[PDB]
Amino acid sequence: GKATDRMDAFRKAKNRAVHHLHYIERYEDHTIFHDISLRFKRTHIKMKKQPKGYGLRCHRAIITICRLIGIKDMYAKVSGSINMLS
Amino acid sequence: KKPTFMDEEVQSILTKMTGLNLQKTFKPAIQELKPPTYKLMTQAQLEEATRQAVEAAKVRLKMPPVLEERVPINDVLAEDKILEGTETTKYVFTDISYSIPHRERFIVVREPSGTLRKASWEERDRMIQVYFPKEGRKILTPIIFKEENLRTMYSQDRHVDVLNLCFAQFEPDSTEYIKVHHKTYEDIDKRGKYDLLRSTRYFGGMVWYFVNNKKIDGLLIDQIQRDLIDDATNLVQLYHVLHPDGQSAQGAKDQAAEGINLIKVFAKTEAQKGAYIELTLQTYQEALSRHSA
Amino acid sequence: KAYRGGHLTIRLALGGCTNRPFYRIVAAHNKCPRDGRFVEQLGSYDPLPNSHGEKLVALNLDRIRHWIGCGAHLSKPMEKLLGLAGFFPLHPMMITNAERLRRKRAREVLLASQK
Amino acid sequence: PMKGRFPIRRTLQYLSQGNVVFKDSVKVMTVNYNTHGELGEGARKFVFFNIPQIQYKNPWVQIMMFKNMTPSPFLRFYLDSGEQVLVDVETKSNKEIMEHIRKILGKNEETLREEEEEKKQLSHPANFGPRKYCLRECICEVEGQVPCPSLVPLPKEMRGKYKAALKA
Amino acid sequence: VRSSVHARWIVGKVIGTKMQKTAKVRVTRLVLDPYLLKYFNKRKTYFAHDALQQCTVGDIVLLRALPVPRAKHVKHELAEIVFKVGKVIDPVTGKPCAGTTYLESPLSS
RNA sequence: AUAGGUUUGGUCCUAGCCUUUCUAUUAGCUCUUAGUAAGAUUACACAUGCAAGCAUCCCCGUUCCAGUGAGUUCACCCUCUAAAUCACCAGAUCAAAAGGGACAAGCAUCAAGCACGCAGCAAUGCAGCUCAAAACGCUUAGCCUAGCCACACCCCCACGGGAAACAGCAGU
Ligand code: FES
Ligand SMILES: [Mg+2]
Ligand SMILES: [Mg+2]
Ligand SMILES: [Mg+2]
Ligand SMILES: [Mg+2]
Ligand SMILES: [Mg+2]
Ligand SMILES: [Mg+2]
Ligand SMILES: [Mg+2]
Repeated sequence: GKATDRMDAFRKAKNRAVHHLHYIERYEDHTIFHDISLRFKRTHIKMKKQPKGYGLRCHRAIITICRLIGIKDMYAKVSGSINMLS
Repeated sequence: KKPTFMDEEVQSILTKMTGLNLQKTFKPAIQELKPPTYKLMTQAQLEEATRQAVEAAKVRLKMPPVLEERVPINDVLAEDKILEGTETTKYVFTDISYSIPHRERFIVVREPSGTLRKASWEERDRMIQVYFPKEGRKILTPIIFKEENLRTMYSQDRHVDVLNLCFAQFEPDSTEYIKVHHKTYEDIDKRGKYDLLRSTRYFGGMVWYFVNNKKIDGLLIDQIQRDLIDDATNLVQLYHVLHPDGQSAQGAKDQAAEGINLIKVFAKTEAQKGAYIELTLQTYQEALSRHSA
Repeated sequence: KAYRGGHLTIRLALGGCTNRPFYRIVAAHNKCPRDGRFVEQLGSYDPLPNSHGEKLVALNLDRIRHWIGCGAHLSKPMEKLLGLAGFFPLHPMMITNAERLRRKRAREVLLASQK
Repeated sequence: PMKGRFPIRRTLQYLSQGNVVFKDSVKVMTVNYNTHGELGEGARKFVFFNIPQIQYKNPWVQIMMFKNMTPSPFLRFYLDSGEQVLVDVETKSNKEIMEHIRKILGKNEETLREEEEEKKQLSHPANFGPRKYCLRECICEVEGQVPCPSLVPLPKEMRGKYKAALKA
Repeated sequence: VRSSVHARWIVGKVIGTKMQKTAKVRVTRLVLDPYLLKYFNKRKTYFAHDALQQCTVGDIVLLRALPVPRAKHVKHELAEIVFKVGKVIDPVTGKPCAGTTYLESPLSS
């Protein structure tokens, strides 16, 4: 969201996001289906599938995104550049 | 002669009666969890894995042996009357040699009066736990085995849990083990919860107790209701085997008791609820005719 | 430490904490410290009565026999413990202390009666 | 990611999977193999994969290798008695070579279990000592026995500070 | 048998023979690097007594521990020339071989 | 690490520093009680008191225990075999000396060491041995803790000398 006013930026971003929704497949509706290793630009993400009740042991942004998605049990380690957008 | 609990025919009958519900046998334990591992299997591989799970379930279901109550120990090794009054506390000497079996270990007690007697069974188990701590056993007897707590467990319908705790805490021939198993069997019979022990290693023990006490009425009723006719026939045959001189056994010997006829004969003779048993058998016959043709 | 001389001894090494004595029966080289190295631990002894009024004693009888055969000596408290257990004859000092206690008790009984 | 092809070869979990533990007589193992030749592929892959496992399970056996020294690959075990066991390995897969060496010179599972029984004999449960060697540091840990003073204060009757007052 | 030398049997390569009746052998053992868990060759030098003086540089030799050292460093003795340098005889077939080439074809017998 | 702050007018990347966590010492401010654990900074110097007797004389012990970490790959495995225990014996146990192998950190601006090998019964002959896969060397450190190694005021040692010895407990 880009704007001179913070509330304008909030409105813009939270309105533009709903039109760009993904669908994230969740194993048993609580965790990812398998371990995920990726490197987007200079940011390495290593996500490990975890059993029920394990909780979200992830970077805080990942915790927020997982709560939004509907993921409750997962581990995640971020390495390299930790630029939030990346 | 009478057949022992460990006889081959008894084991076969009890194993068949217990059932082999894999789901119940391997119900997901509420324990520390690691992430699950996945395999890609053909139909043949899946069948082979299922059969291996069946073998594991049988090994796990291997029934505990039924042992008569252990005789109390009152042997005295030496009356050293000189020591009288030299102390005011028992000394409990345990042989902690690694190789000796726990039922051959020498656990003696030097009393304040100077007597050097063998340790009672309770002291034997206590010291063996102290010096060879077994998993799941506690030295001081857990309070769960008090009557009120046992009743709470029964009301919650945790008979399998009670039996597991009893087995872990006490020895098969222990007085407490015997009492708790009999109380659990009594509660299961009274409240008609026979299905709890099915597909568990304690069903055979429960059935053996019921047969020995000649109260198979409720178990047969439940089996007929659950249309376990083969199991009911096996149970009646086992009851006659363990009571050859019984009137029901004599009637079966006389007549052609070779099937549901066995259940009918037992309901007629030596069945305290014979009328109800035959009513349930009539209901099952109606069920059978409802799909025979 | 190259110990000049010495021999094995089955003795009671003291552990526990203050006011809570506890003993580990150790077949230890006699010159080694009481709580120091030991060849083998042959059992335990709890001098304080438990809730059941017992003074638990564990004796690895097989290993004790093995070490006696190998030539280990026996500290006086261990000899007394074995005598109480019946593994050995009652120690002469155990018997004599019992007799002395009986005589002292008789004297005190006489004094109490003469009242 | 771990460097090198098949990094699994450099994990203790993998090096512990070796099932071959040689008899005490085996002292040297020389592996002659060819770096080329479709018949020497079995020996090549055996050297690549299983040699680490064999060496890890047998830390005292000198394992040596020799590339392209003879027309055909082969193993040669020099034993303590002076005997030399030549094992031709041409046309055999690495798994076949491992099985063959296990059969002819490996220790049987029963002997390995006997050694494990000897090992477990050491850790006597009833012994009391530091957690490194014993399951319990003191009898206080056993329930029913008088608890450690550091957690549950002893009665003034038992404490020696007041036994002294009673002495006075 | 009851020899005081640690290594009863060893196999190595002769790297020098400038001493009288003695061959210098380079014995390499696989050693596990604790961090990488990779196995690396670690090489050590042994002096092996050789009465025949037949050992030649580059030969692969087998050394048997002497009962006791016969010199400060001469603990082992040559017991067999496993692979004579350039005169290798394929142990499997028994024919002489140069590298991966049969000098005498095994079919010759 | 579940990370966070910080380079710029601004963004991305790389990177250093720092924050958050857990211990231990010291200091500042502050403090009621009971149980338990632990306790000089220093291998500098020491007043004082005590710490080794037993026992029918001989013997035995005072080499142990306790102490410190100055020094430092004498500690671990195998071979051999002393001393000691098994009332005398028996081989058993324990374990010296000797032999073989293993065994800390940093510096390569410490790269050469300078005889560091072998053969022979000896005589004597050969000219070799170690080392960039770290020899030789300098600095640092007690260790791999049921405990182990080393030291015991210094001269490594201790005949001898310097000199008059708490690194035994309490204490200064
Ligand atoms: S640790 Fe048991 S008495 Fe203190
Ligand atoms: Mg403070
Ligand atoms: Mg120092
Ligand atoms: Mg410089
Ligand atoms: Mg000195
Ligand atoms: Mg001083
Ligand atoms: Mg002092
Ligand atoms: Mg001062």
